Formats: sequence, C-alpha cells, structure tokens
Amino acid sequence: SGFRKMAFPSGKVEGCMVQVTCGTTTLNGLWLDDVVYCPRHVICLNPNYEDLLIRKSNHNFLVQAGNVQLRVIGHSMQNCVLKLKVDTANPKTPKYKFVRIQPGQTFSVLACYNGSPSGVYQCAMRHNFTIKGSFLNGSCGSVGFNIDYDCVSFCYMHHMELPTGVHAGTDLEGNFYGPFVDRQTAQAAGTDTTITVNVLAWLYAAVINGDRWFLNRFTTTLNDFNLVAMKYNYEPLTQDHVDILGPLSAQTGIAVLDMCASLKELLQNGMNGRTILGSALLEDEFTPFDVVRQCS
Amino acid sequence: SGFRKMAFPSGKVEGCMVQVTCGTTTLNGLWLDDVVYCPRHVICLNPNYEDLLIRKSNHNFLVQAGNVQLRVIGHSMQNCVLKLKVDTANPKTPKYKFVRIQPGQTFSVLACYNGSPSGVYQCAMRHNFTIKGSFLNGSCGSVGFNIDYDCVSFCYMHHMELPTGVHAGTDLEGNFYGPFVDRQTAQAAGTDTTITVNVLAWLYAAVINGDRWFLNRFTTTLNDFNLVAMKYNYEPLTQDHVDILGPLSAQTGIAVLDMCASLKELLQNGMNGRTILGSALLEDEFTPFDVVRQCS
Repeated sequence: SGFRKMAFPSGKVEGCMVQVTCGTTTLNGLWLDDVVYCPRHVICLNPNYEDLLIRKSNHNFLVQAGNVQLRVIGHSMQNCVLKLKVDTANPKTPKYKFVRIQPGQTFSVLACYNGSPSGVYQCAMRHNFTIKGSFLNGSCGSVGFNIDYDCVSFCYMHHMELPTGVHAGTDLEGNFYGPFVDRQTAQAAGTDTTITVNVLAWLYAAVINGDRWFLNRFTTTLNDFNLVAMKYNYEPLTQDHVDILGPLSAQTGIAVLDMCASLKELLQNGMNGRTILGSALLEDEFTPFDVVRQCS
Repeated sequence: SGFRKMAFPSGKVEGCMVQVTCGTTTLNGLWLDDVVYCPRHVICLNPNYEDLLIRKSNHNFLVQAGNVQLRVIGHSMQNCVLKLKVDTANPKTPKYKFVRIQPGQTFSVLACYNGSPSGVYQCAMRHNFTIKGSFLNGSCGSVGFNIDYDCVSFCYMHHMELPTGVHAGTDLEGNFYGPFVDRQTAQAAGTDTTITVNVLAWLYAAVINGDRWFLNRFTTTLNDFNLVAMKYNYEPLTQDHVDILGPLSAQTGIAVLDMCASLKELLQNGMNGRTILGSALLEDEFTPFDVVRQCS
C-alpha cells in the first residue's frame, strides 16, 4: 500500500553522465558508446550555431567523465544537440533507445551539475510541451528517461527555463518539445490543460489504496463529462482513454464512466476539506501505466 | 526554479541489492563488503528467532546478486537483521555508514523486489516512527539512505506495513524505529504530529521560488505561535528550530518569527483556494537541508 511519485532507479543513467566545457561554458553531456551528446549552447541572444561550430576544433572541447578526461576526435551538430565523438566507448553504456514522448506521458529526470548527478524526480510532459522541473543554472544537458526491463528509453535533454519557472528541452535527436528555441530569450508557452486520463488513473490508484469517499452510484456519458471537462480546462476524454483505463477499471470493478461521474462531482464541488492519496488537489502526473507499475 | 520531491541518485545503492531466499521465503538484502544484511523474517505470529537460526545451515541461504550466486560461509543475528557472511566482497561497495535518523528527517527509499530495484522516492521519518512509503509484498529488505559527497548513510531497512497503510522498519543495526516488532500481527502507531520546522522550510522554498501571497507584515512570539500550533496538532517550535532556519531566513530576508505569523494565518484561515508550490496543503516532508540542497 501507499502511493508515491516514484522515479526509476537512476544508476544506469548515472554511469553515462559527463561534464563538457567549451571556453567559459560548462554543462552536462550523455556518454553512450563513443559519442557524447550535449546541448549545442555549450559553444556560445541569437547565435549562428553553424558558424560557431565551424570555428571550433576538437581540442576546444574538454570532456571529463569523473576525473578521467575523454579526448574528442570529432564533432557534429544534430538540430539543437552536439555529438562529440570520443576516443573511448563508455563501458557502462546500457541498452538504450532515443524515443520522443507524447504530452501526458511521464519520465524520470536525473538532475546533473558539472557532470555529477544531484537528484532524481518524476516529471510529466505537459500539453503545452513544458515540464514542471527543478533546475538551477548549470543543469543544461540533464536528461529524462524511462526504463523498460534493462532498456533505457531517453526522451528529454534539458535546455531552457521559461519566465514562469517551467522548463523546456529537446528529445535526444535535438528537436525541441514545443515552440521553443535555444537562445537567451524570454519565451512563453501556450496555455496548458489538465491531463484527464491521468486524473482518472490516480482516482483508481486511490480506490486500490482504500480512498473511496469520492465514489457515487451515478454513471455519466462521455459527452456530458466533456461538457463539464471543457469548463474546468480538462483535456477532452476519448474512447481510447477509456480503453487504456480498462485494466484499472477491471481491477477495481468501477467502470470508467462511473469514475467520470465521481470526477465531475469533484470538479463542481471540490473535496470539502478531504484529501485523496494525501493531496488536496486532483493530481494529473500519474499515467495509467504508472499506477499499474506501482500498485502491482 | 521549481521545487520537487527529489531523491538521491540511487546507483550506489543499486549495486548493493541482492536477493535472499530461505525455504519458500524470498526478500531483499544489502551486500556490503563480504556481508549481506537482510530482515531476519526470511528464516520463518510470534517466532522464536534464536531457535530458528540455530536450526539453519549456511547452505539453506540462497543469495543471488543478479545471476551470480553468492555462497554463505557464516550467519549471525543482530537484533531484527541477519548478517550473512559470503565468500565474495562486493566490488561495488561504496563508502558507507550506518546512521540512525531522528523523526522529522528525510531519506531516499530504493524500493526493491526479488533483489531488483523498482523505483526511488523520498520519505520522512514521522514523529510516531512510521514512514509513508509505497511498498508491496516482497519489499522487505529495501533500504532508505542519504548521500553526503560519496558516502552513503544507510538509515532504514523495510520490515512491516501497518493496518493504516504506513510502514515500519529498523535501522541497519536491526533496531526498530518505534514500538513495532517483526511478527505477522496488526500493530498500531502512536498519534502523529505535523513537522513544524519542515513546514516553515517549505514556506521559505516557496518564497525563493516566487510564491509570496501568504506573507504578511506581522511578527509573532514563539509562545503565541505554539499556542496556535498545539491546536492544529503541530510539533512545538523551539529555538534550535529557529536557529536551523537561520540560513533560509537570511537568504530571503524574512525573519523566522515573521514566517511564523504567516503559518499561523494559514492554519487559522486556510489558503482560500490558492496553492503553494503546487500544493493545496501545508507540506511537511522537506527539511531545511532539503530546501538549501535543492534551491542552491
């Protein structure tokens, strides 16, 4: 029993983190086989990165894995990421993939500074392609990931903090999530919504853990729910979402549209001083998979 | 910017986790140098553990580190923990200490099953010596820890889930936190309180991150605050707590007793629909050290 924001064990990723210094700028890089991946900002209001890279030499890049220095033998740019070819393959390279994630999906972040891991936490990709992280100066190049069996699926490399204090970055091919750029500029994200399917998954987690006070005998229709959903800035619920919640509905014996009637009531009336899984708010950063993984 | 429940990177602990099987019972163990530490329950309503251990042989203990089997060459009991001497020193043994923590202090938990890490999260030791964890059957032997520099301070080994769904365990010398025993019985914890000094630390984290709506021009006395604190089941605030919050008070320019007047107002009036660091409740599982570590 119990339900926590739970990150993946970070050890496989810790063994890949290095420090990359170019001139006066230091940030983090990801060392997989004989390539180090890092934000291209390490070579700097609006840079001409192609010009800046042509003017670099391999010896300008100082790459340190712990104490050991790795020598750069080649460099190339891929969108907003640099690929530094090094003379040594990382012996701790796990099985891995570069996967781009969808809004509403979660991942673990290993916050890293000067190439040294600092902490681990869970994030969700918001529908406006930001994440609500915890990052200080020098965190550029920290990565987000999921683990399946022994395989690390890297999905995020950190680049930017927005004026609102949320964070923006790229996938590991260097393509930004959302309408952001890697420049020293103030950038605004689009409007965000609440991830409805995750709220429902978390209500199922609560029932599995013994929180039932919000249940009711009523069932609603998908469309009557969405009418109420649009009013409170919730993502419209779809049949595929209903299908994805099937396993949790089966385990608890509570049909999805039955749970939707509970959510509608919570949106209209609040919690009236009560809490769900220790929260006084409706939590939307647990996916259905996250609940099944942790509750089973 | 941003403030998250942040665990320590778990890699140093992952390399120490093994599986211990005795008869039909399997749980997790902690492999440091040539000793495996695990809950003594692995040898089982009220066992006579001294009798049960005398009847065991080294060859009854199946210890597996990944695929590799470790052979037990000796065994002894230390309070509620077994020490299994093995023929191989763990080559990944980090610098480490066994430290017992105080109520109100936090640590990271690496939830482990069949010797394999599953996830990482932060916990606080409550004043009733329970933790609000996330643990399923087979999680016995999972450990909690803090990291300072390169040194792992192990503080918790998991044994028990209470009927209320909170968790109980021992330090790594096998001595339980709180009035609990390692038996298949329903056990109740004492009454709990809210960790006042941590709530204040978290209010400082909020100010550092730009949440100021709860501030006010008023200052209170320590005793007038505690009169209100006792009414809402908060731990009495002491001068040492005030001293510990000094660095955060200095960074924000908000005196501790000034912040106490804000907390008193929040206790009496609530938040009136607003949130602090994404929460609609007063959060008490961040220590002053946790805030400084993450905000700096």
